[PDB]
Amino acid sequence: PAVADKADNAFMMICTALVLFMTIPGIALFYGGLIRGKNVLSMLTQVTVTFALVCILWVVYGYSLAFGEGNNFFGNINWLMLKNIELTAVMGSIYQYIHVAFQGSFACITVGLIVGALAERIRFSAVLIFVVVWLTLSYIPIAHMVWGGGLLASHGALDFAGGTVVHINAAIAGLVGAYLPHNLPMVFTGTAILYIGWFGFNAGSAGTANEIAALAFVNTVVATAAAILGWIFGEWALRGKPSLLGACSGAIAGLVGVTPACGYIGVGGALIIGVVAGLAGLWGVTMPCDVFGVHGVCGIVGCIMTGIFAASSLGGVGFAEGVTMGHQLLVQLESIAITIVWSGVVAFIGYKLADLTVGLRVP
Amino acid sequence: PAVADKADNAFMMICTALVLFMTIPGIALFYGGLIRGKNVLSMLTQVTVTFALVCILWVVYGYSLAFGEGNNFFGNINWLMLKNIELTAVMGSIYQYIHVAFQGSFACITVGLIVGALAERIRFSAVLIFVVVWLTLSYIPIAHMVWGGGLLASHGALDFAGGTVVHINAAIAGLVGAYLPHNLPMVFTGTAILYIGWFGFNAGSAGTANEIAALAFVNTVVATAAAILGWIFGEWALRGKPSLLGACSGAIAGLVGVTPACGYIGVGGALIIGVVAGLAGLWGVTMPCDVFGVHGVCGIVGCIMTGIFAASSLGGVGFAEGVTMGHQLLVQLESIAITIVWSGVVAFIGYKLADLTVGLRVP
Amino acid sequence: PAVADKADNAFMMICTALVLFMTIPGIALFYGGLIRGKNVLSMLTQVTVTFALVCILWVVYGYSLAFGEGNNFFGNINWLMLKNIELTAVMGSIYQYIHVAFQGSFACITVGLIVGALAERIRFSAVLIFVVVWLTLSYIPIAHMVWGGGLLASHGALDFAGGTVVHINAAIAGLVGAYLPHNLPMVFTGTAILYIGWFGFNAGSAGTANEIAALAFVNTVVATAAAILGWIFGEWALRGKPSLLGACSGAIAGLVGVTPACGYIGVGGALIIGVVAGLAGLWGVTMPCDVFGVHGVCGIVGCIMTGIFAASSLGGVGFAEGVTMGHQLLVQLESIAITIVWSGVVAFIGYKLADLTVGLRVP
Repeated sequence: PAVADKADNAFMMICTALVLFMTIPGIALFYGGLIRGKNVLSMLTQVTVTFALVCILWVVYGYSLAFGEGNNFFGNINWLMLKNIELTAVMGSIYQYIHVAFQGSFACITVGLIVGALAERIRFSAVLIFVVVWLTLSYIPIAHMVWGGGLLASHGALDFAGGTVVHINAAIAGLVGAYLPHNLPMVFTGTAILYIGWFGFNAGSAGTANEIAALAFVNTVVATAAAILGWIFGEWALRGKPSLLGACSGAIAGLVGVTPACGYIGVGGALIIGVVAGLAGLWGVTMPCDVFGVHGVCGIVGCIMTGIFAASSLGGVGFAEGVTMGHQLLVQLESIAITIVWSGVVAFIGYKLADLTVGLRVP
Repeated sequence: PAVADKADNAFMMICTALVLFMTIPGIALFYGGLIRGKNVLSMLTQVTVTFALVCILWVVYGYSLAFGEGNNFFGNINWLMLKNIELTAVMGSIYQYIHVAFQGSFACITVGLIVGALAERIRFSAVLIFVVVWLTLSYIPIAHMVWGGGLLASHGALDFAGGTVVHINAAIAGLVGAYLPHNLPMVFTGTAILYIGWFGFNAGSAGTANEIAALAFVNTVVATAAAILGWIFGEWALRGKPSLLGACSGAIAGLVGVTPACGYIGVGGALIIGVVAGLAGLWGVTMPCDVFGVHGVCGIVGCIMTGIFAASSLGGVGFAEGVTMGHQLLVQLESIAITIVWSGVVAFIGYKLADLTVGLRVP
Repeated sequence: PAVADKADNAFMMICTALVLFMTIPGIALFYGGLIRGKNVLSMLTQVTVTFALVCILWVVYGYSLAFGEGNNFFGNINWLMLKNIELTAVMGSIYQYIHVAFQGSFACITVGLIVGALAERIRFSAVLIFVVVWLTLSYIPIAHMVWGGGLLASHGALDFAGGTVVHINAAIAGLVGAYLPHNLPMVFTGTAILYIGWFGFNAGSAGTANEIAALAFVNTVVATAAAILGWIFGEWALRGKPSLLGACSGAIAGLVGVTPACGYIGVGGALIIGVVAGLAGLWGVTMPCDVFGVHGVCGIVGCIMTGIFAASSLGGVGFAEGVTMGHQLLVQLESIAITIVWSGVVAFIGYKLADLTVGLRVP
């Protein structure tokens, strides 16, 4: 019977603290320097309070519905308040309680990405309602489908750290919301914290301190760097000079782009994904609320590119047995489509429910 | 003969860096955004210099007097400058040098909590004198009594990470001192850093990356979140709206409240402790220098509640053999009382000694 | 055949994230609060973009030329884009991919130290050219000589974490460059981040979570603290009062001074090195661009003092067999001299090449 490895326990608990650091204060500071000064305090309050709400919903029923055994779309309710999970229960090579915390940290950053961007224009009570609906009906089922043995995973979708679950999912929610910089040193500080916490996000997704964690770690350094250069070169070409916001945006583009691919590609693939993601991101914001321009566009680019660069011939870990690059590409596309529609429909429902109960537009 | 486990060494060294992060720059930034602008530089200087002083006193004789074998109140002087501690000496499952650093990091945050709050009104030289007296005669004996096999531990007091040693101890010292916000984004940043470093503080108190570290980790996420919501709801009820300072204060209330309990309670207990701590904290600051309103009140609440929620029937790890909830509650109360009086008497002595030598009131 | 230890993998990946944190955003924030307000954005852009460039040059050929087997001055080109390094290859007790990332993080901070200081006065394109020349012809050969089995290591030079490779190397480059505070809370924040990341820098240099990592960890806490006090006392004596910039400068002086010595000396030696480094640093800045006043002076002091305090009789780990303190001192001096000249000559070449291609002085 499975025994926890202390080295993996240690690594995963530290990785969880790093992911929590991405929201508190990472994302808050990032949006904080971008949005209008008069809306900063309110946004920081919303991100903090909704972060708390997510942590609680996660432990009450979130983890159970996302990672319990159920069907292709959701888990079960046998782990309410983590009941029936023995303190010494092991999941993979770490204590299950660590997996609960690590996974909860991902739900938090996903919600932070949406709330930080929409805080300016949405009523507080309407954001709490939306978070509850969307975490429950979109984040949870998609996490289950992708990482909880659901539909997408059962079809062999490759998404190491959340191009779909986190990025495209939050990007679409923010976009439906939108449809319905005074402090650049602060934006830089938030970007830097997002970057450092992201090593916990990407490398921790291996669930162990092995060679895959090491690969994902190096690929994160490489893709982020390649994207910064890619964005900056494009900015210099289109605008005549680079800018700090451009440099920070490029870093996020590469981080988002490498998210689904990091544990599956070679360093060469990471370099190519980073450059393409940096340029696509720039193209994106050209054609806050760039809660798609970057996260959506780069998330899609990253997910598609994972279906290419995971190939052995291109330095990746290799596709599963009996899977050609063509089949994998098709599965990546179907996963992106399902995520976009699922999140969009649920977000619409969430916003509409808030709008019908308390009103969306801030009074 | 005991052998160090590298996984535990790794976890404990990273946890120590996280605790050091709580002071430098966590607490400094927290008070920095709260106190008057004209006093910020001076306060940051005092926190930095006194942090250095504590690190040195700790290695010179602090660790030895707190953790050496002595009597019920203090250790010994056989570990001056860590003499007689072989580099390869193991304490528990890690190298003793790691335990020296981890424990020293706790002395630093405790002193940071007091200095950051009083810097505005106290003379520099008077704070150095006070720190020396209080670290030596209050922090050290209380650490010894609680974690160094002294009086309180010998009576079975439950205090996982320092409700008494750190929180009530610093709260009372700050209060005796008091008796004798221009930058809210900065307060938020300090709160966020305190939060992230606190995982090292609470989970590292297990001394190993096991299921107790995992439990303390999850309980920290849960209590902090429950307290944020608790404080915010109370604020909305009493004041009509939440505020950023309220959200940050709630987070600290839950973090302080869960400190003594984190490695002993179940997640349900963490949720209850967090809510009660958030509300008590709000009540507290209602009826800087809230270096009691929160740390004192929440520290007492947390310590008392540890005597309840540690029970097996309430999802805790269970009280020691032959100990009823009633007996445990009595021991918690006696530990709180002893800490309050011990710190108060020593703080009085420290402040008076400074006042008689250089004068307390800043010139 | 060598097997990776997961505890060491975990420790080294977290230590690498901590070193990356030193540059992004550590050094950027430090210089950010020091330089003129009108130059902050541009400097943050330069540090971010050059950080990206270093990460890419490192993976493309940097790691191979620095750590591949070659001659006394450089490695080889058999590891271009990390080709021929099996994902499961082990170096020491960790996966080689982790060593690539850890070592790359050191190249980044070294370049960050120079760029952050010179950004104000140097043209963007000229800094990119200089970085490429200097990383390639100075950082790489010196890293190889000291940590890649080259000339200095072959002569028994003691430099645990980079007094020569990082500190004196960057100090001289910045000085040749120079030859050719509006936000003190921000300087403090950057200092604090540099401090916390420095535990990854120093303790991670052991390459494993053992007693040497533990020793280096404690020595870092002690030297930093001793230097803060040393600088502050000197400042109080010369200037009548301490200052925040003085406190922060002292911390960096001790951190730099203990860099080459941390894994070789006893705590007493760390205390002595910290005090001497704090005072020397103060003397230094007395007789930004203090990219020598502190890093150069303290780096030299630290390197010389490592040749003294590594001795068993003074509490150190002991010199290698057949090596007297006299011989060691001579080797330390020769290593310092070689680094100063090598970096100076290459920096001159780098700046001149930029000056002849695009012009150095910002337009």
